[PDB]
Amino acid sequence: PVRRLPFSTVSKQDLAAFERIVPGGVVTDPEALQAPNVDWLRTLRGCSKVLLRPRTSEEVSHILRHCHERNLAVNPQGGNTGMVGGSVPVFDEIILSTARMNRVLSFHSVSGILVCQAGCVLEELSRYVEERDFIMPLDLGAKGSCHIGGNVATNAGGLRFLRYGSLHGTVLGLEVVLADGTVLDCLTSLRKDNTGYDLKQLFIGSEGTLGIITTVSILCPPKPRAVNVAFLGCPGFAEVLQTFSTCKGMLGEILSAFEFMDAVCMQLVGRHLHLASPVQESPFYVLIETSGSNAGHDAEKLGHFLEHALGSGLVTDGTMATDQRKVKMLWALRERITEALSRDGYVYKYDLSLPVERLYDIVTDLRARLGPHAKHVVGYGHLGDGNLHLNVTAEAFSPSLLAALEPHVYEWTAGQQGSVSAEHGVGFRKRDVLGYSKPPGALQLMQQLKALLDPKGILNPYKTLPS
Amino acid sequence: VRRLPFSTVSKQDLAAFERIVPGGVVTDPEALQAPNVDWLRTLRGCSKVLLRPRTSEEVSHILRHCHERNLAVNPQGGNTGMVGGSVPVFDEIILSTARMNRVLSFHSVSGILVCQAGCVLEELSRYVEERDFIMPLDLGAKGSCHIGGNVATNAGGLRFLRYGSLHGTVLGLEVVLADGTVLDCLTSLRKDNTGYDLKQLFIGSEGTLGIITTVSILCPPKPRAVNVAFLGCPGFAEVLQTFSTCKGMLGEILSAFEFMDAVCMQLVGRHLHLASPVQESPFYVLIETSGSNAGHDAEKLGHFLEHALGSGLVTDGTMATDQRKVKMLWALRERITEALSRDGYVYKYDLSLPVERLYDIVTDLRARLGPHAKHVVGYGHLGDGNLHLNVTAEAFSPSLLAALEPHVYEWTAGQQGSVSAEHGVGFRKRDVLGYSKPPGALQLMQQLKALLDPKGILNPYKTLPS
Ligand SMILES: Cc1cc2nc3c(=O)[nH]c(=O)nc-3n(C[C@H](O)[C@H](O)[C@H](O)COP(=O)(O)OP(=O)(O)OC[C@H]3O[C@@H](n4cnc5c(N)ncnc54)[C@H](O)[C@@H]3O)c2cc1C
Ligand SMILES: Cc1cc2nc3c(=O)[nH]c(=O)nc-3n(C[C@H](O)[C@H](O)[C@H](O)COP(=O)(O)OP(=O)(O)OC[C@H]3O[C@@H](n4cnc5c(N)ncnc54)[C@H](O)[C@@H]3O)c2cc1C
Ligand SMILES: O=C(O)CCC(=O)C(=O)O
Ligand SMILES: O=C(O)CCC(=O)C(=O)O
Ligand SMILES: [Zn+2]
Ligand SMILES: [Zn+2]
Repeated sequence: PVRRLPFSTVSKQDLAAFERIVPGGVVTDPEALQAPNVDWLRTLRGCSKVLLRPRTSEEVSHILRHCHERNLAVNPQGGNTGMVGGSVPVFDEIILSTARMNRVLSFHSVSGILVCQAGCVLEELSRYVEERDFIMPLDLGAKGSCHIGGNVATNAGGLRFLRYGSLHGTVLGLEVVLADGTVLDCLTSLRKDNTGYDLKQLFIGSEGTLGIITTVSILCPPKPRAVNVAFLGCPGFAEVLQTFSTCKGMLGEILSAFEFMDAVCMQLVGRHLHLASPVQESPFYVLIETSGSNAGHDAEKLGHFLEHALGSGLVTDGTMATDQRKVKMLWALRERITEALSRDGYVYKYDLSLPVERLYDIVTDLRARLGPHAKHVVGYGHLGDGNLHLNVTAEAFSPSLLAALEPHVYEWTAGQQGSVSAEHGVGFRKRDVLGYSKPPGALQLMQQLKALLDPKGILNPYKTLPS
Repeated sequence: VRRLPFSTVSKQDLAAFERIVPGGVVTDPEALQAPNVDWLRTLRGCSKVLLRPRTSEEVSHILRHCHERNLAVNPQGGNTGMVGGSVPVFDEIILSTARMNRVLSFHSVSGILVCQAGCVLEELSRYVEERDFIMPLDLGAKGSCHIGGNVATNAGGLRFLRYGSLHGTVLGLEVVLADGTVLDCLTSLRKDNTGYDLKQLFIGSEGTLGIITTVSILCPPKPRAVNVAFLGCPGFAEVLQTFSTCKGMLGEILSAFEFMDAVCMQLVGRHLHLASPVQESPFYVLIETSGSNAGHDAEKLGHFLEHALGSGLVTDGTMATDQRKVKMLWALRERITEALSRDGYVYKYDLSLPVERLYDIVTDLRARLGPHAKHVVGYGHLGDGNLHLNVTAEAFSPSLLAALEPHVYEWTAGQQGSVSAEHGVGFRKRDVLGYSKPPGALQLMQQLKALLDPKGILNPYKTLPS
């Protein structure tokens, strides 16, 4: 296994220092530390003995200043919805939670620029801006728990990426506390600014190994006047791909989401969350969302799209909704697959970028390679972006299944020149599989960046660079 | 201001470069004149060596030699940069991407383009448009600028409102570092969270951290319908309401919103002989839309125009969908920078400001500088909060400089604005970044420069403070 690096340990004097620095924000009770020590999948557990909950950036600066002088390792944590073990300690790293850094600083109702603390919950930010007729540029099934700071640190993708793009584009600025407690102010709430190096980009997707994000400035799209959702059954993956092509050709700029899921996903969502399918049983399903300025025009585009899709046999059955309640009901069938999977058993999880034409091949392969040893194998996700969520469920973890899955899935993916972690990131789980997607010189430059910014390595050790 | 202690090019260095890039060592003094002068013709280097590599390996071997020999290197693209970043100050070797102009691949379904850094933007637009795709950026310099230069400066431009930043649209980069090390970040995937997004360091790094040799970029689909409305507005308040209504009524099809003042129109007419298509107005707005259903777009433009004329926001307007008339209208905006440089000496500021007060500095400068300036103009990417502010005089005046600076930079800082929205920093603005960046940021920038290029051979005297 992995060996604990020679960091110091938390003393009573350290506890008293933290009580001085964040009054009422020091949690030491072992039973209270249980939950923050366990990851979302419940397959990794740390042994942290202290949780710190600052309210302000200055408090984070002072905490890290102390940890730097004392050589104490720190595990930043947001919503703890991460999928790659990055969010919980390996040994006894201090858990630094942003839960109480949850204030909105400002919102400009013309530019649509939001500035808020890192621990603001995504769904809550959505409620805040939507009250003002804007939306967040990203959305994901974790919205109820994930923090904007976590989203920036992981460079989260999600359900509207196809329309609004990367956080590398929509984040306008960051305030970041470095490992020695230096406050880096890159919080330029401006749409455009070419005044030197774009330092904030370094912290988007860096997963807390280069600094702790404390404040975010983000560009919020305007709220669409008209939202439509279509939910369609396709008789094969080829028809899914042609449905995508036709969808881009006929809906065009109003397209805001394209998601697929297979028959097994639908069966599991029905079985564990009791959500009935609104279309005839099909081997594949597709959820399409549109967002636009003119209801009538979007309706015409969608109507012609559906007529043509059903006409050429790409879709066997379909349903449409504009009512907010029904739209949300349709979205639940896609959003809650991940929950249903973790209720089905032990989950082997893979998050892959592949050539869209070959996105589902691995699922067929694994269904054949694995026998009755897999309880289920599923594929679903952000097909428009080339992103497959591959999952295998079983009654319990097994070394034999792991040996069948790995390195086979990663070698297949490298064979397709794909990404072994499209959006979820690296963290603890994937730190040793980056060679399938990144050349050695890049990994070395990443290590040099880490050495520059955190020479003591107190921020999220054992992640998210190779050993 | 003062030359750093770099080596000098010897005869043996020339023979080495001839070995590395045979045919690509230009030493003719008359041939070196043009690459030593920046686009504005206000900076002039004294470089005696231009190298024109063809491949990434040639670049790698050149920089390896320059690192061992401590020779300064000035990367150069199309030489359309505006901040003196693209030409030597003293005797840096000019490394041109002019011959690195091949397309390597283009996926006709995903729209992913892989090309060498020296491909000219216009030529790439032609290439991908023949295949029903477009570049995610466009600028008035399209005819000369290289994709490598666009990435190195993080160019914004005329369709930024729709497709956004190169920070979002660039998918991969091959970069050659100061010691010759080839950094491969040339992925062609839309989504890849396998470590740090290293390529981001080089977008906007202006050749001080590495030389971009290959670009992978996501091309948007080519629109079925492009419309342009060129409108005359009777004041800036009405410009702002035209913008607000435009967003409410056009929405997702909007691909451009540019503005210009009256003096700009007069200067393009006077110096470029381009006639106005609408009545004389104090302000002009160019709106472009791009969509997949030409009839829906046309209906949206109709309702928008009818309401804008009806509510008095616009006085006179012309619309165009024919490609020729679209290009005619676009020329009135695209060529303002050229018309300005033909009016005399140009004091050029490129600011990000709150949109609601984007033009206030123009009126302030017109009152502050009475008859001592020839013209003060404001135009540019209003949708993105970016004002191009220019003052022309028949000749440069130290008086007029003292009136403009630091005043303009102080006003911008008072608005928490950017003193270089688009064009970057280069040589001209290296010592005015404090108006937009705090000292800790600039310090970290210097630490990254020191990590990636400890000898400082890549683009000295730029683009960090002295
Ligand atoms: C049901 C479900 C659906 C999901 N859907 C998606 C999806 O569509 N797309 C997608 O990309 N991901 C998705 N995810 C995973 C995604 O990574 C998380 O939902 C989210 O991005 C992490 O936010 P968090 O606040 O929970 O971060 P955490 O799990 O708390 O932490 C994530 C990582 O960032 C670090 N970190 C946390 N806060 C900070 C900070 N302030 N500064 C610096 N580093 C910090 C942590 O150390 C850790 O390494 C999903 C997860 C679930 C459970
Ligand atoms: C008429 C006109 C209109 C313009 N409009 C706009 C506009 O709308 N928006 C906008 O943002 N800019 C605009 N610009 C300026 C813009 O910054 C440049 O035109 C553009 O970025 C391309 O630069 P280039 O190819 O000429 O590079 P160069 O000028 O040759 O170089 C620019 C800088 O980048 C460096 N560099 C160049 N190539 C490389 C490389 N391969 N690797 C590393 N470093 C490199 C150089 O050292 C220098 O510092 C305009 C310019 C003109 C003349
Ligand atoms: O279930 C998974 O593999 C991850 C969840 C996710 O990213 C999604 O639901 O889109
Ligand atoms: O004229 C200027 O200030 C620069 C050119 C430019 O970026 C523009 O024409 O949009
Ligand atoms: Zn996902
Ligand atoms: Zn411009």
